[PDB]
Amino acid sequence: SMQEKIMRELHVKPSIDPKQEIEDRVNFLKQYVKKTGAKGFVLGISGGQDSTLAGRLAQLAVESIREEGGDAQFIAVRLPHGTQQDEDDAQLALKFIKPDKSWKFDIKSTVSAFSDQYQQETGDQLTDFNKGNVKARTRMIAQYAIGGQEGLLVLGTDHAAEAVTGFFTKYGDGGADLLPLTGLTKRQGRTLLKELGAPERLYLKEPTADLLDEKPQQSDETELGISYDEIDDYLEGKEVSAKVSEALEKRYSMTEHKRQVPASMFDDWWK
Amino acid sequence: SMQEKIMRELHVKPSIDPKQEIEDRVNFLKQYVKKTGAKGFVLGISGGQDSTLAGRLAQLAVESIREEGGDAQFIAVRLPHGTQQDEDDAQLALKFIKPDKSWKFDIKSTVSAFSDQYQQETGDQLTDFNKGNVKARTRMIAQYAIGGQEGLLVLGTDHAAEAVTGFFTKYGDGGADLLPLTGLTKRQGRTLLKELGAPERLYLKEPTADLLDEKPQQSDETELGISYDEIDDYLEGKEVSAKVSEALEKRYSMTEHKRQVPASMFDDWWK
Ligand SMILES: Nc1ncnc2c1ncn2[C@@H]1O[C@H](COP(=O)(O)OC(O)C2=CCCN([C@@H]3O[C@H](COP(=O)(O)OP(=O)(O)OC[C@H]4O[C@@H](n5cnc6c(N)ncnc65)[C@H](O)[C@@H]4O)[C@@H](O)[C@H]3O)C2)[C@@H](O)[C@H]1O
Ligand SMILES: Nc1ncnc2c1ncn2[C@@H]1O[C@H](COP(=O)(O)O[C@@H](O)C2=CCCN([C@@H]3O[C@H](COP(=O)(O)OP(=O)(O)OC[C@H]4O[C@@H](n5cnc6c(N)ncnc65)[C@H](O)[C@@H]4O)[C@@H](O)[C@H]3O)C2)[C@@H](O)[C@H]1O
Ligand SMILES: [Mg+2]
Ligand SMILES: [Mg+2]
Ligand SMILES: [Mg+2]
Ligand SMILES: [Mg+2]
Ligand SMILES: [Mg+2]
Repeated sequence: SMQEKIMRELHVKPSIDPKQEIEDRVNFLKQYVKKTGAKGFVLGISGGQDSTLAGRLAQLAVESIREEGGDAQFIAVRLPHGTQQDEDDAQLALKFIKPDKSWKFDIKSTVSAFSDQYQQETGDQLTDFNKGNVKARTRMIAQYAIGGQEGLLVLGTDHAAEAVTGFFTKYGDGGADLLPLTGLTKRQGRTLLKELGAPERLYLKEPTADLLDEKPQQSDETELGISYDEIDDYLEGKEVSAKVSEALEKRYSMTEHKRQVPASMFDDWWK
Repeated sequence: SMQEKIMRELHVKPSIDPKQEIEDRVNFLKQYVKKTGAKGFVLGISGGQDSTLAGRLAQLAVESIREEGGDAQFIAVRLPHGTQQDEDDAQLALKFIKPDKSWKFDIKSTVSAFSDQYQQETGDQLTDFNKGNVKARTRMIAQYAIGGQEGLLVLGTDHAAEAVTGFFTKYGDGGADLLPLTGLTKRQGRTLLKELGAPERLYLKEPTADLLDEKPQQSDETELGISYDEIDDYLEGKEVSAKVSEALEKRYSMTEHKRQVPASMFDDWWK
């Protein structure tokens, strides 16, 4: 079925061993640093589940490298746009991750400069939606600037429950160097956080991209019209209602471009 | 040999028919955009060879779509950082391209806001090299904002002679939706642009990324330490010095991450 195909392509298991998943994903981070001579990692810590998980895995990886006599560091970075309404949760995430370094970059003045220039040049105010994608891409710029200045790789938090819907900004939070969470469903990420001892508030809250000025903290499920339990059931190979398979297979097909390098005439996937 | 592998991976031909390259690449643009249902294309026009070529191909594609009774448009956009020293060549490129629409977005206030915030937040001056990548990524943001507002796809200008060296900013000018120039060597692209009727001032224009404040208009060759005709010889399967081949093969491996989606543990290309 298409469901089986999507599961295979997104690397999803129906059942996991959380300890082994953690080992595999920390080992990946370590191996990628060994092979490339990298100095460590940078990651935006939002106060949401995914960045909490990826941040703790990163911290464990750099600690393990150092325990082996090597050199590595992790910079966690707060990236509010002005006042972030769930700053408290982001601080709690930092308290749990216990990163080597905890930095901050408020993206609002950059986003405002851009938005104001856009109207000055075109006569048009950006739509809230398009401004939201400017925010996500500005966060990419901020992380790549810290990584470039400090000699580090940019982690991304994409996982299977965002990949299937294409629920990320292309060259925004989609723009990263390496991905410790690939293949995990949303529920599976919660299981890994539990194994790691995370505070439950960080995985009980609603997932949100929090990109819109007019609809702040909008839940992903509100935007998508599909819940993470539906997504996860699909991705874990459960026998789900036909409405879920219809919705997800359409979104997956429509967003393939986000999961491929830019298309050329030599590629066949898009035809 | 590794040369054969790279030539194949980058879709390079040893010999081309310039007129049919033009036909094929225009047709790619037509076929792709129609598949997506997008209204057309946006592209940053720097004055340089690659964007002049890709821009003219785009304009031909949209004109062909309209000739067959469809709807399509091309927005060419100037993206200076303040005063661009070779603005005159960019204006000449626009004159040659004859784009449907001609827009401008000056990135300087955005880049200055970012840079000033970086120093405020970190206590660290953003360095010229890292600021240059901020400029390239701000250009990406600008093109995606126009594209999102106007319903267009973002063209990229990557070609084999930049691809092999990774001579583009990751998620800057590398960030695009589709690539009409894939597989062309530098001199092959020049042949297309000449066949399209461009003046020598455009098709023999010295390549530059022009990203640095301390070294404006630096030529690519100054930065790379190798010239485009050596790169082109390698890519086209000619004999080159051990000097050239060792250097290009090492750089190709070191920059594979720029030619792949973000790495996960399920990928092996980095090993
Ligand atoms: N004024 C304009 N007006 C309108 N439009 C335009 C203008 N200017 C440009 N345009 C448009 O843009 C295109 C492109 O123009 P073009 O061809 O002239 O530009 C160019 O030539 C051009 C464009 C931009 C840049 N360049 C060069 O690239 C290098 C960047 O590498 P780099 O400086 O080192 O920076 P990077 O961020 O790309 O890569 C390093 C980062 O990568 C990650 N990393 C590293 N190793 C690694 C790994 N092993 N695994 C995983 N990740 C890893 C880390 O995060 C790390 O920090 C450095 O050498 C630069 O000088 C070139 C044109 O065709 C136009 O369309
Ligand atoms: N406050 C913070 N502090 C610190 N760190 C962070 C913060 N916030 C986030 N972070 C960090 O970021 C990550 C991610 O966080 P996360 O998981 O909560 O965010 C999120 O959930 C999140 C983040 C960003 C976005 N979302 C959603 O994606 C959609 C994007 O619109 P979209 O319309 O899908 O926009 P797009 O540009 O991504 O895609 C459209 C463009 O694609 C092109 N195109 C289209 N068709 C097509 C084709 N067939 N072929 C080729 N190209 C094609 C065209 O150019 C077209 O314009 C839209 O629905 C958005 O709401 C979600 C976190 O984990 C953190 O690491
Ligand atoms: Mg997320
Ligand atoms: Mg979130
Ligand atoms: Mg170029
Ligand atoms: Mg300092
Ligand atoms: Mg140039």
